[PDB]
Amino acid sequence: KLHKEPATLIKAIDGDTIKLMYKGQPMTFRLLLVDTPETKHPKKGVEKYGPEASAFTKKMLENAKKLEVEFDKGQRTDKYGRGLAYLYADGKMLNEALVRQGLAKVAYVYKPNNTHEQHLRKSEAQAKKEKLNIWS
Repeated sequence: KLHKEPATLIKAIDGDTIKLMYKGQPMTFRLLLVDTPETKHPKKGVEKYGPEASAFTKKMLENAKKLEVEFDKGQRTDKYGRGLAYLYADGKMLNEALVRQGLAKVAYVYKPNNTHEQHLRKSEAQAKKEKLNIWS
């Protein structure tokens, strides 16, 4: 089964890409199953809710007592060398929190890295129903 391991924040780059110390080395992590709006985007600069998502992630991680990374059952890195993972702050999944707040949408899903897909789509369906942020 999936398992959580400890990590240490280095810097949040934006809503869904975070630099962490993992196993003694700085690594960039990309959150599994979610896409936050871009703040860096080549074509457009900041997408709507980009800055909001980015500060949500930054605040949640910076104020955490403990951070943990959870790899899924498929590829653990993407072609850019980023770790692919679920991030937890004090036991709360960042990926879900963003979706639940309408600050991210559920990604394109690549089996078999899709263990928590059902749960996040249920939180996305609730954020839409509530018309939050991106769903506003």
